[PDB]
Amino acid sequence: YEHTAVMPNKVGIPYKALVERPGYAPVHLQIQLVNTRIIPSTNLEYITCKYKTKVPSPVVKCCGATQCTSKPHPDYQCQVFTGVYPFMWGGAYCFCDTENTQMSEAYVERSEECSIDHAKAYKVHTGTVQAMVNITYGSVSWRSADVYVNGETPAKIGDAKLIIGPLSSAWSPFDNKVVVYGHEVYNYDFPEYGTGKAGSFGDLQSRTSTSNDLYANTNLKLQRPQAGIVHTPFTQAPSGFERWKRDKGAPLNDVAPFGCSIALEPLRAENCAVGSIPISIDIPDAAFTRISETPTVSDLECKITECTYASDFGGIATVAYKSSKAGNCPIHSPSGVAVIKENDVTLAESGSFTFHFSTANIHPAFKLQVCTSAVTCKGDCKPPKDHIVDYPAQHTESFTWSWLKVLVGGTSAFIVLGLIATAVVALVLF
Amino acid sequence: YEHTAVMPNKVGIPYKALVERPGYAPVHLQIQLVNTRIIPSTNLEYITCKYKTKVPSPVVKCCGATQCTSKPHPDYQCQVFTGVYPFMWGGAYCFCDTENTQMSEAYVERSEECSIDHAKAYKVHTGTVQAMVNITYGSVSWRSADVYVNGETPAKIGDAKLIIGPLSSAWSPFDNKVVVYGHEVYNYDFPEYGTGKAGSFGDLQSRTSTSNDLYANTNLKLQRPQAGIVHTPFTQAPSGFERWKRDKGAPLNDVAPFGCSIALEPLRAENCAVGSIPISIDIPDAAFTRISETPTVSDLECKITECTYASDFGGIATVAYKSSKAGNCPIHSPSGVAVIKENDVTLAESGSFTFHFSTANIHPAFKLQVCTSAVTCKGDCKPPKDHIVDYPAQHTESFTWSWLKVLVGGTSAFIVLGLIATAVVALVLF
Amino acid sequence: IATLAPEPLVEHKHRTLILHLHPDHPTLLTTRSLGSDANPTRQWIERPTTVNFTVTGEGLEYTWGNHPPKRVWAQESGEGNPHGWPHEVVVYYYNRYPLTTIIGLCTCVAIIMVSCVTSVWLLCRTRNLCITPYKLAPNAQVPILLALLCCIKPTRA
Repeated sequence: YEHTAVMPNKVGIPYKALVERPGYAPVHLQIQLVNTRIIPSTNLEYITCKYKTKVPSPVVKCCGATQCTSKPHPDYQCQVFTGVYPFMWGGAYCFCDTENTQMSEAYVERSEECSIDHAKAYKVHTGTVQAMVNITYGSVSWRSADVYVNGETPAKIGDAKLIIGPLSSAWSPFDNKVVVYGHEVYNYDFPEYGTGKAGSFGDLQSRTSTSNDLYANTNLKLQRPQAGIVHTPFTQAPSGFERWKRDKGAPLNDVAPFGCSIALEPLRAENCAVGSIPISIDIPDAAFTRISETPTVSDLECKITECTYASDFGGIATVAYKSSKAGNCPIHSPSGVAVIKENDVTLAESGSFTFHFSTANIHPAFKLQVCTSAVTCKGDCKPPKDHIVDYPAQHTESFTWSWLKVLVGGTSAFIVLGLIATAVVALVLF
Repeated sequence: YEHTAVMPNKVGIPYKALVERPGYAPVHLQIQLVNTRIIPSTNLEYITCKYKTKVPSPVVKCCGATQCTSKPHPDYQCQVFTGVYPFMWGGAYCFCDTENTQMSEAYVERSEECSIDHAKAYKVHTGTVQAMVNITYGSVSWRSADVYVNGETPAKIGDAKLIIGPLSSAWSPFDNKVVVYGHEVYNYDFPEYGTGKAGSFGDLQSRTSTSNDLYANTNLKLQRPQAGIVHTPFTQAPSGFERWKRDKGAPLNDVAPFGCSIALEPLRAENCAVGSIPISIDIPDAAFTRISETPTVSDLECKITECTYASDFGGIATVAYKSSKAGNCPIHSPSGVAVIKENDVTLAESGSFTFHFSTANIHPAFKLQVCTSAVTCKGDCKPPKDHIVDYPAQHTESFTWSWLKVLVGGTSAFIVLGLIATAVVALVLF
Repeated sequence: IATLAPEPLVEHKHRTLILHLHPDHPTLLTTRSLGSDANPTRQWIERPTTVNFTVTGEGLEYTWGNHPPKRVWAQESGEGNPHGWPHEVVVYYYNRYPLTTIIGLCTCVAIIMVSCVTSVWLLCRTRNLCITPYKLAPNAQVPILLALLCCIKPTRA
């Protein structure tokens, strides 16, 4: 009875399959993939952030040169300068006039915001998707367990053992290269650690926040201070983290395909509704009811009464239940045409009880399996009026004849008329 | 002069290319990819290790039953038992004889060795390969820097800026699924967390060492103690970590392809010699020597004297150097036929200096570029005798005519003789 | 303590959200057509603007500023295919499938033109025949002309 089932990946709606174990009473499923959080395999490549030109205070030798050295600070820009007369609180102070030397030095350093307000690159691989699958199973009525997708993992939370996937729809909405910012995730071809052109994204490139080493292509170019005054012209591109916040691109939780949401959390991409998942469960046999205890319902009748050709469970149908005992009776349409709100219907001795459903074909010819008794609930449905609210329960759109059957049979009849005109020429011929 | 160069991935041998900057004196390379450590993207999926059936001490109620409950310990096996008479230091002690009840309970727990002696699964993606590339460059003569492969990363360590890869040979010797043990790495299709059949690998499956939760399919089945004595029959498969240490498979550092070594360290696969790497460097122009300062060497002559048709630098060739000035002269064979031990040769005023090399073609017709002066060092080589030591410097094997030139020209001559017999029939015909 | 833009005016159309919209300040609106075809949109809106969004069958979402993201079922609204007329009510089926019916009809128009010309040849050839055996003898006493009745006029016999 290990109920294999292909199953559409779509988050917020149950999938009430039916256990057809030969021998005991069937049991309904209610498989609602409440989440599809993904968590691909990734690597923190480098944080970036806006620089801070935290200038070390320049040297001023008063009469003669002070050669600078290339200190190992990140982007340690330093340039000696002469020809000053530095006004500092008493007019100038160095008594020479050209031998007055000024050595400006400036290096790049992570902002204090780099710790907290910082973009974040990644090389993103595929990893392994997850879900907090609720099943309000059978008569168990509850399990809300976190599972995987890899097609040999069980999760014995509750009483049932369930194996999921692997899904066929391997679209990781994340690209290979991704930038991340607070919550807005950008599938951006970040240049790399160690390279980013100044002004462009990643002018500062630190491996992490702690990492004292980094790459600071900021094009930091010191210029000489003006007219004999102490200061430090640092001519620099404002960061490619400054832009990338107001000339950026839009976020993947606002531009992704196939229906995903995002978090700066384990880097999941929630609720990506795409494709199917081959899911298979091993129910506890104790949860089964033996077949000789549920009422046999046959010699019944089913009919719609007001079928709504729609998403919300607007379709209804009375069923002339013809029971043997009285009790519960799990229900399901093995055809995917009709999706039913009720998993189970209570029964007195051969009464009648309407259920709710939703379909997509004007003439819903769907079987209904009322606890081992099939029936066609044939009929016709009506379109609604009021379509602006969240997502459907129908999810069964397919091909849905009033000018096709005798039309194309009539279309054929012209060319069918041919070879009974031709080869009757052969008879008139002989 | 940004010297692009395709470059074979092979670890322990320099690649002495030549900078042909138009205008100034050329400069040799010496690019030795001292390492090819890989570090793919990975995920710790679960540690496993051998269990320890750390039995909690059973209950013994003396007259009547003690119902057990399913405590949440991993694989908490517990089974009530009656019909005992437990001999404990005074003969039996419970005065009944069948109402004597014994409740055995046993759960699975990580060994103390699990912390330290433990296999370790992984889902392994591709990541990004590295190298401590030495270049004893030009006259710089040194830089031993750690680099990347992604084809926009520089590493300005030393004075040169160098961009490597991406390599074309994407064979990650790691498979997708890998088990790891101490140092021996196994590219094993580990079943999964949460599933591993008892006895098989991963009977115990803990996410990490700290993780109190785990999956323990050990088939732990308690049996009743014998003949009224206190003890706890625990019937259990010895671990799939016990086996997997003496009925295992061999390690990837002993079965991999294309030449790799391994470490339980960042999970690198060192020194994987396969394919080529498109490497490109931006030299410091200061390191260049202008062309008008190196001696012009033309009007020279080159000849082998004892060419060794081999791997070690056994090939030699005097060169009748015909210089203008006297000094150094970088050398290289732009053809890959010949690999030369000397990057640079000193020159007096038009002397002669032999160098060493190695080739693979019996008739080495390789150009030699002695600081802007080409020359063919044509000749013939001799096979060696003594081939059992580590790896070569030649690495240039290709197609290497004594019965092919006039042979196949003679082979053709038969069929060339055809259409000058035929169509001369046309003349005799007219 | 942070921003919020005035609520939108939701207006229904057939698989289409008209949205008369009227912010306080420049608001970045954006959406995600949840098909694997994303087809997103971005535009800062400071000037009040009636906009439009071709919503698909499966859904769209809608982000009026940092106001939370909305979501929308737009299945049909063009009334499917009831039927009491000959064909002008089939527009309902066209208005639900204005990609496959344009080609699916032209397919249906094509095959009848196929079935036309094949019927032309396999009638007119077979009407050219069954008179060539008959209208070449020209007496030809056979009153089973009553099988073509497109090549006509016997000789009273």
